This record gives sequence, C-alpha cells and structure tokens, in this order.
Amino acid sequence: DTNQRESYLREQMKAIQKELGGEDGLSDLEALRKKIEEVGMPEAVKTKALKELDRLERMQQGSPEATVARTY
Amino acid sequence: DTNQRESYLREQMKAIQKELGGEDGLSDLEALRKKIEEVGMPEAVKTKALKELDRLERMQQGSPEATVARTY
Amino acid sequence: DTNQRESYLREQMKAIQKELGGEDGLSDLEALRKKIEEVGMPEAVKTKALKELDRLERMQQGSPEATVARTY
Amino acid sequence: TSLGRSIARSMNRKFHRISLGGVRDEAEIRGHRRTYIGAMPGKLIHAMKQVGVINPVILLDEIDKMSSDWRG
Repeated sequence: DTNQRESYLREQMKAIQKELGGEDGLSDLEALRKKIEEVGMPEAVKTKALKELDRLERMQQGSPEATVARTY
Repeated sequence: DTNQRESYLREQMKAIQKELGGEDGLSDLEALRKKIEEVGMPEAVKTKALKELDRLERMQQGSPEATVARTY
Repeated sequence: DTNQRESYLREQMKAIQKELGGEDGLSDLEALRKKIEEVGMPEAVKTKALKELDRLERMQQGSPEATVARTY
Repeated sequence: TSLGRSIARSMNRKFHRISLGGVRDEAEIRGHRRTYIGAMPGKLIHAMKQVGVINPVILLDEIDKMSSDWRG
C-alpha cells in the first residue's frame, strides 16, 4: 500500500515541478537543435541521431539512458 | 505571475514532498531552492540547480540518491 | 512472471528488513516529551528537541521518518 | 582505560569509554542519514547517552589503525 502510494506520488512528481523541458531541453536538446542548425549531418547520421533522441526524453529523476545519450 | 508559476507548485510539491527524502532535508532543501535564485548562480549553474531540483524531492523513494541530490 | 516474482521477493526483503530495523516502541514517548525541558538542552539543541517533537504527534509509527525522529 | 576512569574521579567527572577501532566509515563517527529508519548515531553520541553529565570524558579507542576504506 505504501509503495503503491509512492507510485502515485512518484507519478505526481514526474508530473509537476517538471518543466525542465525549458531547462534540460534548453541546456541539451535545444542546444542539439541549434548545433544541428550549424551542423549539416548526412541522413544516416540524422537517422541514428533521431533514434538517440528516442533514447532521450528520460528526465533527471527518470531513466538514466538520456544522461549518457545527452553526453553522446 | 512567474513567481506564482514557479512557486504554487513548490507549495504543492512540498505538500506531496512532506518528509519525502527527509523532513530535516526539507528545510535545507527549501533553503537550497531559494538560494538557487538568491545567490548569483550563472544561468547554466542555476539551470543545473533547477534540473537537480527536478531530480530532487524524490517521491520515488527517500533513497541514498535523495541524499545525493540534497548534497548536490 | 519471472521478473514479477523477482520484484515480489524484493518486497519481501524490504518487509523483513523493516522489522529487522523495527523501532516501533511507543513506551518512551511521554517520558521523552517531559524530559525535553527538564534535561535542559542548549539553544541549538533545545531547538532540535522542539523540531523532533514537531515531527511527532501527527505521524508516529506507521512511517520510517516518525520512528527515526522518535529514535533521535 | 582506568587512567581515564581515575581522571574522571580526580575532577569529580563521569567517565565513559567507547571503542572506535574498526570504524572506517562516517556512519559510526557521525550518524546515519535522515532518510530511513535504522539511522543510528556515532559512537560519541553513544558514549554521551550512556554517560550522565553535560561534560563527560570521552575515550577514543584504537585510533592508530584509522584509515579510509569506504564512506570517505
């Protein structure tokens, strides 16, 4: 019961206070967009990079795939 | 209104974060959240502060990682 | 169901560890309350004595933070 | 240790002795982190509880073998 209530609390926590789309996105993902604004990748490189964007969208308190994905 | 839209959910978050990670860490944690803006944090430094704030307050669990983001 | 029973036995480990780490003694509470004042703590130390009193009388035993606040 | 006992006698103080050898973590010099039940103080606090005065004589034992293994 307490772990299920922790599940509702962790979903309201990955829900609220979670406007890091303007923080993690601005630091990393919007940075990726402005870098590929100045980086003309081939379509294979953009294909794997969009698959690595599929490896993104895991937050700081979410999955840790996106941390190594952001460095990469 | 910006303070409202970055504050109202800090009273909602704390309400759902009461004792989460540690009530004793809650007073320190809110001191960190006010000092993230009070002290001259470089936009990026403040940005990593607020991402770790999005990482902290862990309604996942009050784990060692909660103490990690608290000490961060 | 392989990982389901792995997770269920994770829950069994935490459920035995909480009673291994069981500090659910309600016998000391009122005596500790009355000896807060008459064992005269210093200002910082009386301040945290009032703090750890304030962690109790709303949450006492069905929670780890109240039990460790009572232990402290 | 009886040297410390009689020094407690000469100045009318109360003695305590605590063993600190084999302690290579800060979890038993200092306490444990306030995010779970089973948080437990350091040995000095143990001595201080088990002695009955403000200003006791605390005996630090086996301090030649101090080293950093884990927990810093």
